Amino acid sequence: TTDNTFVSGNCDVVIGIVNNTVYDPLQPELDSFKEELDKYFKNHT
Amino acid sequence: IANQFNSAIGKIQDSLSSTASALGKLQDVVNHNAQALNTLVKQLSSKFGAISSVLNDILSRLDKVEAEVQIDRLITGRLQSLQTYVTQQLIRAAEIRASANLAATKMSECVLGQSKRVDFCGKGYHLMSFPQSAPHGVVFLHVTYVPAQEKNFTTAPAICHDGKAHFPREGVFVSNGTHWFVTQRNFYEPQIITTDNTFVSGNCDVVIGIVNNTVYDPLQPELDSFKEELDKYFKNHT
Amino acid sequence: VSMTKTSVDCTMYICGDSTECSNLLLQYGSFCTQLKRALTGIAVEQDKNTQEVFAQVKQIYKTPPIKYFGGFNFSQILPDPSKPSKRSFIEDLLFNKVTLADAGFIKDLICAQKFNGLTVLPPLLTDEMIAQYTSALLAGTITSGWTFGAGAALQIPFAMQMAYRFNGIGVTQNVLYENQKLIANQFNSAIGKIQDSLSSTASALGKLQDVVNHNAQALNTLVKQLSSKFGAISSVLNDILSRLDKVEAEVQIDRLITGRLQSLQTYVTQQLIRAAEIRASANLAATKMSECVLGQSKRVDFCGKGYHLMSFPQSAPHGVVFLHVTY
Amino acid sequence: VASQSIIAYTMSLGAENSVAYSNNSIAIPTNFTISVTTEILP
Ligand SMILES: *[C@@H]1O[C@H](CO)[C@@H](O[C@@H]2O[C@H](CO)[C@@H](O[C@H]3O[C@H](CO)[C@@H](O)[C@H](O)[C@@H]3O)[C@H](O)[C@H]2NC(C)=O)[C@H](O)[C@H]1NC(C)=O
Ligand SMILES: *[C@@H]1O[C@H](CO)[C@@H](O[C@@H]2O[C@H](CO)[C@@H](O[C@H]3O[C@H](CO)[C@@H](O)[C@H](O)[C@@H]3O)[C@H](O)[C@H]2NC(C)=O)[C@H](O)[C@H]1NC(C)=O
Ligand SMILES: *[C@@H]1O[C@H](CO)[C@@H](O[C@@H]2O[C@H](CO)[C@@H](O[C@H]3O[C@H](CO)[C@@H](O)[C@H](O)[C@@H]3O)[C@H](O)[C@H]2NC(C)=O)[C@H](O)[C@H]1NC(C)=O
Ligand SMILES: *[C@@H]1O[C@H](CO)[C@@H](O[C@@H]2O[C@H](CO)[C@@H](O[C@H]3O[C@H](CO)[C@@H](O)[C@H](O)[C@@H]3O)[C@H](O)[C@H]2NC(C)=O)[C@H](O)[C@H]1NC(C)=O
Ligand SMILES: *[C@@H]1O[C@H](CO)[C@@H](O[C@@H]2O[C@H](CO)[C@@H](O[C@H]3O[C@H](CO)[C@@H](O)[C@H](O)[C@@H]3O)[C@H](O)[C@H]2NC(C)=O)[C@H](O)[C@H]1NC(C)=O
Ligand SMILES: *[C@@H]1O[C@H](CO)[C@@H](O[C@@H]2O[C@H](CO)[C@@H](O[C@H]3O[C@H](CO)[C@@H](O)[C@H](O)[C@@H]3O)[C@H](O)[C@H]2NC(C)=O)[C@H](O)[C@H]1NC(C)=O
Ligand SMILES: *[C@@H]1O[C@H](CO[C@@H]2O[C@@H](C)[C@@H](O)[C@@H](O)[C@@H]2O)[C@@H](O[C@@H]2O[C@H](CO)[C@@H](O)[C@H](O)[C@H]2NC(C)=O)[C@H](O)[C@H]1NC(C)=O
Ligand SMILES: *[C@@H]1O[C@H](CO)[C@@H](O)[C@H](O)[C@H]1NC(C)=O
Ligand SMILES: *[C@@H]1O[C@H](CO)[C@@H](O)[C@H](O)[C@H]1NC(C)=O
Ligand SMILES: *[C@@H]1O[C@H](CO)[C@@H](O)[C@H](O)[C@H]1NC(C)=O
Repeated sequence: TTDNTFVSGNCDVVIGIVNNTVYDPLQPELDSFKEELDKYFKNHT
Repeated sequence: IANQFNSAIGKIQDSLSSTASALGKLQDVVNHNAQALNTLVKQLSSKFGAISSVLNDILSRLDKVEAEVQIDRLITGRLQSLQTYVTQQLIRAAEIRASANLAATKMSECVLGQSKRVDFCGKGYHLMSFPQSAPHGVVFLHVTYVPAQEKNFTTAPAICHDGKAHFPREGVFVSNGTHWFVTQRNFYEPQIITTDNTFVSGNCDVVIGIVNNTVYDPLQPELDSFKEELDKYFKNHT
Repeated sequence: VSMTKTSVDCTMYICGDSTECSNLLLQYGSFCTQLKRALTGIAVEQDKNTQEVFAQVKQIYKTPPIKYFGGFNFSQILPDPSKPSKRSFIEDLLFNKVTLADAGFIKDLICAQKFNGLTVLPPLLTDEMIAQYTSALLAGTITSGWTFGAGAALQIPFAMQMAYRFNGIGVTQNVLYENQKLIANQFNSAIGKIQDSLSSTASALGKLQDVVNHNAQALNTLVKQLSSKFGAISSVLNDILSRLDKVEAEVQIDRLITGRLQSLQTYVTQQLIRAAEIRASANLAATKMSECVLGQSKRVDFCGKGYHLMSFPQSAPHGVVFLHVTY
Repeated sequence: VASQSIIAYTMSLGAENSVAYSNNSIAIPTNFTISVTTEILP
């Protein structure tokens, strides 16, 4: 996650860096708040 | 960091190829044991008041009764010479042990570990050490991070924002003269002051030398972006 | 940290102005070179112990003309520039509390020791040079924290240095800033009690006085041993030579040579044993200098009782005093 | 002309330095040196 890790620089200076996804605990809340937001827009129509 | 280390190991060879006096602490042990045995052989030429040093000459010239009082003069002196040598060697054995107990402690704490003890594992912040055997001893090649190329910054113990006072979770506050950052304490690496790099306590009056600067929330922007996402959908709904 | 350097000589101690005994003494061989070498090996080591305790800094650091350090009042441990001997206030106490039998400078029991060839040698570093090393260690500590041990001396404000220390003992730095004035007053009133403790307490420098007294007692005992007969008719050498014939007089002197040479081997063995416990203490003091002055220690009780924050060195005759500061 | 002889002197303890201390001044290292050093023990 973004809370297990800290960011620094970009992926070209570090020898042996590997590509993996890093999770953001904020997305779930935002993603859910966005389906909830859509449902309100549809329901309003 | 690798090139520095490789260049520094280069200088160890150059130093050890250029002089003998570097290993003086090990040579001195050979020299003190050798001298002391040479002195103890020399001390056989002493008479201690006998008619001769050479024991057989007494047994050639004299006869048992008046020979005994000469041989006894040499026994008394030579036994004292041994009792001196054994005392000096016991006092040296204690000095060498204290050094072996230190070297075993350096082996355990500087080779098998990493040391927080200042100046124990070389002159710097201790990374690691490599043992190397020598005649009658050990050499440690101590590897240390030494900080370099410092520059002056203005600093503050705390940052004031919303009447709340902030302090670094790790690091120190610094300014170039116009902007304020958090940096780690041992290497200049500035970052924007945020609620992730700092913690709040109290309010902006109890602390001497507090400075006013903004503290950024990484949350606000994405929350405001979602608000422009929300709004755009309301506009479109009209 | 060190003891008095001494030197002696068989030529004078065993028989002053006595060629006849000087010729009898040659029959005993190398012992006098061993004794002289052994005492020289102790004497060179006292400089080494002093240099390993105090000469840990490479530069003589100095405090700025403005002596404000977050409200912490170092004025009684920093040097007094009005004095000829530039020590601190507390260092002055230490020099007056431990008396020195002999300084060993150009020329009482001090005289009579010398009369019999026993000499006291001066230390390499003067008490001014020890005050300069100590005030450099202290100026580095109060203006740059531990950083001058690791590399260049890097400045930091003293209250921010004390905040780093608080973090080292596991107290969050916000606490220090909230109680700064309290913490400074606690420290300033604690330094106020060091002076009264040292001034009022007769036995406080006991471990330094004891070393001075054992050096004085060992030379007094050695010079007293010249009056012993050791089974001879007299302890006075020209008395023997006047009253007895060459054959008899020689053996009487021999007894005196054998006895006196025993008094020297005893003194030099006692000195070689006493030198080993001083070195052990000097190595401990050099470790305490590196780990309590040039750093902050996680080692329990090594830098005084409590959680260690910082320590300040102060020189004393033949030693070092550490003022350990603890939470 | 110059020639060699035995000089005697009061020994220097180290170079003079005055630390640039201030109420709100900090020095921070912008780089490092890795240093390798011998220690020799009997
Ligand atoms: C980790 O992921 C990186 C991003 O996907 C990836 O970098 C990508 O590498 C490829 C191949 O080197 C590049 O592909 C392009 O290469 C040149 C342009 O430089 C073009 O001629 C090619 O046709 C192709 O378009 C990507 O541009 C590059 N992407 C980025 C963002 O750098 C790494 O290779 C991945 N690492 C591993 C170990 O899988
Ligand atoms: C102290 O450090 C500051 C941070 O690096 C620095 O401010 C930065 O200055 C640069 C210009 O050299 C700005 O760069 C911007 O320049 C134009 C201005 O509109 C933009 O269009 C560019 O896209 C670019 O963003 C930085 O934005 C600016 N940083 C901040 C946070 O404003 C100071 O100049 C330094 N001060 C001293 C005395 O050295
Ligand atoms: C950091 O910012 C603080 C607020 O942004 C600021 O506090 C402000 O200080 C001024 C002056 O002390 C106050 O102004 C009041 O002063 C008297 C009454 O005491 C009146 O003459 C004025 O008209 C006004 O009422 C502000 O009220 C005060 N603001 C707050 C929110 O407390 C600090 O002074 C700033 N610190 C630095 C170093 O710039
Ligand atoms: C740091 O502590 C110092 C000692 O605790 C203190 O120095 C002391 O200051 C007081 C008041 O100035 C002196 O008291 C004398 O004051 C005048 C000076 O002539 C006399 O007329 C008085 O009768 C009284 O004797 C102390 O003598 C003096 N102590 C010493 C050892 O000099 C400093 O002021 C403190 N520093 C700070 C910044 O607070
Ligand atoms: C933590 O301990 C502190 C002492 O180590 C203590 O500070 C002490 O507070 C008392 C009063 O609370 C002060 O007593 C004096 O206060 C005024 C003078 O301003 C007088 O009216 C009183 O009669 C008395 O003389 C002490 O002087 C003060 N001690 C110090 C060294 O500052 C804190 O209060 C304690 N904190 C907590 C939370 O308990
Ligand atoms: C941190 O300190 C490093 C040295 O300890 C330094 O690396 C050194 O950089 C210089 C140039 O800045 C190099 O010198 C060579 O540079 C080029 C070749 O790249 C030539 O034009 C020069 O004439 C010279 O040959 C050193 O070789 C190099 N040292 C090492 C060990 O690599 C870093 O640059 C410093 N970092 C910062 C951020 O200042
Ligand atoms: C840090 O700065 C001090 C001097 O203070 C500076 O004053 C201005 C010039 C400006 O740069 C401010 O930001 C600083 O606070 C330096 O100390 C001086 O060094 C020069 C040599 O360059 C010397 O001639 C002066 O005598 C010094 N003055 C004092 C009071 O010590 C110091 O060197 C700077 N630190 C570094 C690492 O460069
Ligand atoms: C859904 O629409 C109704 C009107 O049909 C409205 O009263 C209600 O508040 C809306 N609620 C939600 C969950 O969108
Ligand atoms: C507006 O809302 C409709 C659904 O009612 C959606 O299909 C369309 O993409 C929206 N347009 C924009 C610009 O968001
Ligand atoms: C720092 O501030 C204190 C308190 O105002 C002041 O006494 C002191 O002189 C200041 N120090 C410097 C170096 O300006």
